[PDB]
Amino acid sequence: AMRQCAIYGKGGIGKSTTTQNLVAALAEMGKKVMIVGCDPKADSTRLILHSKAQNTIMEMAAEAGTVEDLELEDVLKAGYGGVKCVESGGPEPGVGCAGRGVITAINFLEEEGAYEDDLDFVFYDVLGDVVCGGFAMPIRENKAQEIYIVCSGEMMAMYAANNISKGIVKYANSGSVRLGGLICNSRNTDREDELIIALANKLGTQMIHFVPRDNVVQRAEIRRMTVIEYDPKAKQADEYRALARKVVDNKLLVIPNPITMDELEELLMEF
Amino acid sequence: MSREEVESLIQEVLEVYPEKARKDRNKHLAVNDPAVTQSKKCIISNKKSQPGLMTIRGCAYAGSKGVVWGPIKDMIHISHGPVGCGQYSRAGRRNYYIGTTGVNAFVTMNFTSDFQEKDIVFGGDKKLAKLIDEVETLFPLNKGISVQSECPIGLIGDDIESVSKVKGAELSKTIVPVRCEGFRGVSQSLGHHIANDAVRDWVLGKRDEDTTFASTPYDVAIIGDYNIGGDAWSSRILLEEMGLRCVAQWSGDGSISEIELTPKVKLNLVHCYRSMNYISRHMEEKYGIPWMEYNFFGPTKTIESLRAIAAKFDESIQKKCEEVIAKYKPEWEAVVAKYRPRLEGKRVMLYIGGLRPRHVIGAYEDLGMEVVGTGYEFAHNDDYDRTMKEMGDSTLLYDDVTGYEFEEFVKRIKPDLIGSGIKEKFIFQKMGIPFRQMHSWDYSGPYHGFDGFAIFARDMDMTLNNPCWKKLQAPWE
Amino acid sequence: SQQVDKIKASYPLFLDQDYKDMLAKKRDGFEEKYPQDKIDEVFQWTTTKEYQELNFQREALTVNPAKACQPLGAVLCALGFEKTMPYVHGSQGCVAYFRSYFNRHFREPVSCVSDSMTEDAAVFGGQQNMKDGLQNCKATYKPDMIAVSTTCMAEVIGDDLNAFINNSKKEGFIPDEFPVPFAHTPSFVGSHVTGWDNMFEGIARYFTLKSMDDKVVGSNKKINIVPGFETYLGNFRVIKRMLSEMGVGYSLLSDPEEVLDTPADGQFRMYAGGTTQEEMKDAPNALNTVLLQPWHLEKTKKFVEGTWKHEVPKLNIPMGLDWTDEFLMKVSEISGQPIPASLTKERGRLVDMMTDSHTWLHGKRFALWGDPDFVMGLVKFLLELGCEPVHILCHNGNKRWKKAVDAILAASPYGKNATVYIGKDLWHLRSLVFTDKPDFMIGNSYGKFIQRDTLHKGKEFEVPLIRIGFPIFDRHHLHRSTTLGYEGAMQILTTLVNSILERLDEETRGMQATDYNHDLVR
Amino acid sequence: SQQVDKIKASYPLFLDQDYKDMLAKKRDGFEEKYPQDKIDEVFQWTTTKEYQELNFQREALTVNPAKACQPLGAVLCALGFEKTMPYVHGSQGCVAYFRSYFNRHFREPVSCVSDSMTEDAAVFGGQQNMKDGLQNCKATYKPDMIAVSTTCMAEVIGDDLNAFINNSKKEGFIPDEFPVPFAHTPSFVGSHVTGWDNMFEGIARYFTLKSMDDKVVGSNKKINIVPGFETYLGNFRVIKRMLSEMGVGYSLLSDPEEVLDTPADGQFRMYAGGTTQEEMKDAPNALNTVLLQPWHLEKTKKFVEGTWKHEVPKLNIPMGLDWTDEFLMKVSEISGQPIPASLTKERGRLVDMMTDSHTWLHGKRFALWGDPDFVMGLVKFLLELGCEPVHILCHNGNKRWKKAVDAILAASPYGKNATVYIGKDLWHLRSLVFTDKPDFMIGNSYGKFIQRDTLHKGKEFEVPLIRIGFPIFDRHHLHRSTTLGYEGAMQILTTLVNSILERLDEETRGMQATDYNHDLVR
Ligand SMILES: Nc1ncnc2c1ncn2[C@@H]1O[C@H](COP(=O)(O)OP(=O)(O)CP(=O)(O)O)[C@@H](O)[C@H]1O
Ligand code: ICS
Ligand code: CLF
Ligand code: CLF
Ligand code: SF4
Ligand SMILES: [Fe+3]
Ligand SMILES: [Fe+3]
Ligand SMILES: [Mg+2]
Repeated sequence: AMRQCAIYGKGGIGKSTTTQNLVAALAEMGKKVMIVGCDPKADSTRLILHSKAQNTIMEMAAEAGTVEDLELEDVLKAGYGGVKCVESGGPEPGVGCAGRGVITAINFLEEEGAYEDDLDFVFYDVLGDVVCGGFAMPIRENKAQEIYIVCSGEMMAMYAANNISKGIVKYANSGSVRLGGLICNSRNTDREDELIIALANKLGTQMIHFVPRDNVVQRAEIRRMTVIEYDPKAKQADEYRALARKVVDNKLLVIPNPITMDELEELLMEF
Repeated sequence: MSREEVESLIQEVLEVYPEKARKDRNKHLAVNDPAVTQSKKCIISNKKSQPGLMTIRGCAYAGSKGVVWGPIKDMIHISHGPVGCGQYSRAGRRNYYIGTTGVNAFVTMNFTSDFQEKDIVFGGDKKLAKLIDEVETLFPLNKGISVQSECPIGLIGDDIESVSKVKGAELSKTIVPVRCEGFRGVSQSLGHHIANDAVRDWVLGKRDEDTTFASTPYDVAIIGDYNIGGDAWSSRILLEEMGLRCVAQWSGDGSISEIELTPKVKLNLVHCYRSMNYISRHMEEKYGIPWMEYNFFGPTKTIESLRAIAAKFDESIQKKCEEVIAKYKPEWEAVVAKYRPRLEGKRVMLYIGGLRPRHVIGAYEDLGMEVVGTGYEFAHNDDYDRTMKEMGDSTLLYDDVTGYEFEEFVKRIKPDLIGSGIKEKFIFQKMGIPFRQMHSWDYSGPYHGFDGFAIFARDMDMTLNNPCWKKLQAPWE
Repeated sequence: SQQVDKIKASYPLFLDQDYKDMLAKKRDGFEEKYPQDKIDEVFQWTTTKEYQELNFQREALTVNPAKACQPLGAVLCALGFEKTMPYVHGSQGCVAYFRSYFNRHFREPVSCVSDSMTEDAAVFGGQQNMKDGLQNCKATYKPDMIAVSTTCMAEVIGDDLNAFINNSKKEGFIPDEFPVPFAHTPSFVGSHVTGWDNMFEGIARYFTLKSMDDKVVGSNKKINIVPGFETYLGNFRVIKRMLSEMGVGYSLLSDPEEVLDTPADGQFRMYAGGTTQEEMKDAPNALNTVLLQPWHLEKTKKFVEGTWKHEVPKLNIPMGLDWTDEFLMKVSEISGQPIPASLTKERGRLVDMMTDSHTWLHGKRFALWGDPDFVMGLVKFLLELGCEPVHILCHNGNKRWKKAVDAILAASPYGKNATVYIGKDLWHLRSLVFTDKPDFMIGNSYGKFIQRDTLHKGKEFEVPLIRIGFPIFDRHHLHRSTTLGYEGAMQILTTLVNSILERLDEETRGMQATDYNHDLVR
Repeated sequence: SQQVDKIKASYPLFLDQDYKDMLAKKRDGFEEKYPQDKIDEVFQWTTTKEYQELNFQREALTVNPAKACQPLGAVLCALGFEKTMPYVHGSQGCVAYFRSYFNRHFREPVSCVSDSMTEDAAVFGGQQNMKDGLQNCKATYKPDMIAVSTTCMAEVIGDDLNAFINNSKKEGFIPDEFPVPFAHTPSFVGSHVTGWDNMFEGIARYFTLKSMDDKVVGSNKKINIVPGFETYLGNFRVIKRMLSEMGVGYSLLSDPEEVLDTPADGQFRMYAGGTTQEEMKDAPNALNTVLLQPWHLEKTKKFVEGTWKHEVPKLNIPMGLDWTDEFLMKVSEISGQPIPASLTKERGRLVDMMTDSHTWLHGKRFALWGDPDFVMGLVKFLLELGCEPVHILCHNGNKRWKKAVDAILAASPYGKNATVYIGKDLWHLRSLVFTDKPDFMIGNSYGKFIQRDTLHKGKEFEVPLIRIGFPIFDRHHLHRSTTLGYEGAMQILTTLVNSILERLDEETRGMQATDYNHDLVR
């Protein structure tokens, strides 16, 4: 009963940080977890590993010539709490095709039995600009069955939530992937929690947790750590454990009903 | 035969389709009226194919690499992308040439960048630069390079123009980047256009400020003859016997220097309008060179073409014209005397690309045969405009015909002979209908010109009257 | 000009003096051709070891490859199932080439459709093409099954076949129970044989993955046979013939033998024969599954072992004497049936032929190429015959396969002068047959240009091509031959020794010069 | 001299300069050879119409015959019966030749004995040789049957086989019931095919003549098949396969296919398979008897019609499409079994191949030779393919057969340039292929010297040999082929069209000269 989960949301909203801090907390509880970075800048596991160099699937493939010559233990590493980390990798900006890089990397993991071993969780950390089919590789059948969308009370971040939910629908109708909830990564806006709870209901999901804005998150990141590792007794660390507990016990999995850009404008005026 | 009946057949055949496809295909099938001058009133063409209906069409890469650029014999053409496209197209088209292959000519070879997954993900411009260095090392007598894009090149945004410019300057070589990724357009046709534009932009102007070529008033170029089984050679011999000088042929047996010299000619002779009218119009706009369509299929059209062409010049050429026509008259008359009695009254259906479906009709008629249905994979309405006056009243026209349609039409019209492509051939032979390949000439030809007519006539007779066609039914059935 | 009673086609028409004269004028006047002495000098250079070193330093350029792309193989796999339409999601240019390629080799109709994704489908995805395509194809050609693979444009943009197909069903474009198995077949991975493996595993998964619970290994008392990418009709036929001869119950999974060889009797048959859907659904109940071409059936093998729980035997392709022996003994072991007197006699007749022809075969040197299992079977049988493979090329081979073939070579004193090349092409092979000349090439029709090149150096340097493999376009009906089993070994042996004798007769046909050795009896 | 790592056999060893110089000195010193100019002039004269006239005026000289003598055919017929030893009464030199001749064609052992009549046996007759010969042969080689034919010396002196064999039994040299069928087989009458006819009729007579009273036509529900002189193993096999496919009970009378194809498994089998004595005894109870090669089975026909009272069908050899059709339909009528779907499909596959290959076959011109039935079957099939047989030669044909082949030619527009020659030899045929050049020859290995002669005039005059017939000595295992039925027609078609394409490739292999037409796809 391994649970596969994919994290999406507006560019810059805090997907990678939230994911890694969440996963640290899961591992702290005794859960066995793998993080799959699905972003060519390969920064999804930076805070879990932070010791020793990480090599990406695509980089290692290029060096070896093809993916077939690649071995799973060359690209799969364990960091804090025994969390297993792997990065798709991809080109530098403005060249090549990062989308295909993610397809190739997840196909490799599937073929090499990464999803054997008894993991409780797999998380795909995806980039904000889901510009093609490749970046939806994590929510195909036999991949993520639960999507968590990171948002905030800012307009751009709710429009992103809705628009991502739109993209989710063709996969949800055709398979078993489902929206698991919204994660509010706070931008200290007025009545943010009530407002995200409101957007959740229009979509038909829930706000699974409200994550406060706390600059300890950034201080941990500068040290290449999660808050869980950096300062295990910080208030914010407790927030992530709280988030992790909800995720563990969550059963709410729905198909999103995206709303009009008009309804969204209605929401934001009425608050 | 009978207009109401043909229209009945069309609607019957259309009954099998879902509504969306039915509505669309209806617009691509017509009963001919030779009176009609605007084919737009009668048939729609050059539109996207309906998904899943087994179109016979190819892609823009076929139209660019396979058709226009591929025949140029002293250049090396790179199929840029994965290994598939260049391999299926390797030496499948009989664009004949004279050269030392692998040394100064390269037509039958398959050069490719053989894209692997890392090339997709990380892009192929560095691989292409290195590939160009290796081409120069191993094929030093090549006289230019083309880069023919396959599908992935177009998606991932590789900058092949920049690579062509930088390596071109570094090696003092003409390198021609062609964006003929196969998902562009709807058929081979946009590939023609893209390829014409690449010639225009990267090759044709090279000698614009050079005056060292000594031109004469009888200089012409053959535009859009790809020398299938030697077709262009058996055309070129007639033009030169008529006293004209053929400075270039585009692009069958063609060389890059012929292309560069083409702006110096007095008249462009266009055989394939579809594939080369673009550069023909360009040359009239930039160089002032007029162009004219001609037809060298069969004696009636060849004779008519020779006189029309000769009237463009002076009395000396017109005298030589009539002397050429006199020379060949007993030859094609003997062909007609021998073969027309064997073929008289036989009925033919054609389906080909963008020219031959109308262009070969005259030749069939010179043998007393009747074309009762014709159509094109990728013609535009200016092609159908030229077709309707060439076809008989109440004949069937079909644009981008489906495998299903073509078979159903054939079952009802029951032609004596079908002329189409390799993907059609074996279907109809099994139905017991004599079939001639009218792209590859069934590894025969040439069919252009007087010498070509004799072979055309021989081939139609050999197949239509072959003893195999009487043997398809077991005696005990 | 033409004489009406002896009409000339292009050859020899253009050898006429007036055409020769006209061509000379065209060349000298307008082609700005390199002088002939320069051409001769460069040609001679391309035959040297110096050129060969430059040639083998290539890292980016491929010239005259000896492989094709994945969906070609997917299409051939799909054609082996009853009333199944191959369907390639993506660009239609691909399908025109796939069909043509196969038309030319089999000289038969090849039916396959596209959903004609254009530029706007590249940008917006091909979901609507799949919906309309499946409905259209089903209405028009009435297949019982549609087998979906992909072209490279649909693979770059990550069109999710699974999702697209299920949404077509959910939205009522095709019935929910209508079978639409699928496989992703990226042309920039592996080759045509990889596509066959992917398609097959996709079809196998589609019919068995959800219903394993009531399956019991061995309960239908048959052996499954998976042929892989196969373009000789005789090879499907000989396997069925030998198993029936043994009284072994079997199920050939992907069997295009009928649809690739329909009679010409007045009707076109779009479909014929093939593996049934019930055969696929019942396949896990077999005693075991045998893979005829294991070096490109690795995905299939993983699925069959891991999901059907069959103990797939470690068997080489059944080519030549030893490996056909091993195939029959393993089938005998699995099914409990003895090897019958008739097959034992067939074996002994192949051995007889080997003893009869060994003197002309001994020490003969070959270059050869093709797909990995085919090439290794040919290498193995050449060693059995006392021949010397010298240049072994497999453009789509891998490192593990190359080590396996080196080991086979090392096990025979006849393999001592042999080198195995992977990732190299027919322009590489060209250099090899100049710098280290063999007696013959064994390969497909692309080899004819190498023979042409070698003759131009000189008659004494010519290396004749023996056509065995795929594609063969320039002879007729060779696709009807056999390369597997004792029957295929007999056909190959006969082709080799008579290629040798044909060349010796040519070399000894010179009146009062070489014909002292133009023996009546050989 | 020899280099040990590259040893040269006669070719190319004698091309070394020191051997060339030695041969020049031998020629000039001692051979008093005609000047090369005179040799060239006479050679050229032998290719002319004036030479052809002189050639066809021959009434007494025969040069390079295309036939052999009766007892050869008697031996082959005898080999088709179970545990039967062919025995040729007369001179032993004959048997050494018969055995060697077949050894070389089949590449198999050929068992036959002589009773070694010497000069005193010529004068006193060979009765003692028969007595001792029969006893020795039976004791030593333990046949179940000895089938006796004759060499020409025993035919001149009138050795009475019947009396000599019966006295051998009366005097106790062999048991009275031991079967010893015989036939007189004079080499100076007819040819090897006549010897087959005579031997078969002798064996048929031996087992049935005295026991006709209890026989009832049709009571065993089988059809007898008499193959005649047949040297393709595939032809015995295809006839049996087709009858079994139809469910027709049959009896193949004279069946050497096992004994001419024993396995190499460590034991020599002097006998294998063959028609049983019980089958011959029971043969008059068949529904009917079909003769596969009626133009050399006339004596057999007379016996079977007159004594067995079978209404032997008037059928041509089952070669090509029409005559295989006619054969199947007659068998269907006689047996009451329908022609099954499988054979109907096979027919259509042949027709498909004819449609696929018709453009390269059309109008192609052939010279051919061989035995009467084979030649007429080949002519018939050539006409069906749209080919033009031009020179048809049957050295052992007769005036009735020639008129029948002329009728077949007249019935097709493709026969208009054909001439049929009987009583003429391969030196006659050589003139014909110079004066009226065909594109190919179809014939046996003796055709290679004609191809060599034509090449000597010039490459453009060369007429390549296509090997079909008997004997074939200079290629291996072609005796495994098939020429009868749809299967044989497919093999012949394939051979013809690929001979045509092979020659075209050769003619278009010239770099920058003829290779504009060196097409990948044909
Ligand atoms: N709860 C919180 N309080 C304060 N800062 C936070 C925070 N959560 C995330 N951040 C900061 O926000 C910045 C962006 O975080 P992150 O990299 O996780 O966003 P993202 O993953 O959505 C970027 P992309 O869209 O390119 O994939 C980081 O510097 C991080 O430390
Ligand atoms: S170029 Fe065109 S499909 Fe004009 S793409 Fe096609 S060698 Fe056809 S009817 Mo193949 S517009 Fe040429 C043609 Fe015609 S390849 Fe040839 S036969 S005259
Ligand atoms: S429309 Fe090429 S055949 Fe294709 S799956 Fe890609 S490698 Fe194979 Fe045209 S440019 Fe070519 S032929 Fe198609 S891919 Fe596109
Ligand atoms: S010992 Fe001649 S093979 Fe004979 S049956 Fe006569 S034709 Fe025939 Fe010697 S000389 Fe010759 S080979 Fe014999 S016959 Fe005598
Ligand atoms: S959008 Fe996605 S698929 Fe298209 S090229 Fe960019 S990365 Fe590749
Ligand atoms: Fe066919
Ligand atoms: Fe033998
Ligand atoms: Mg991120």
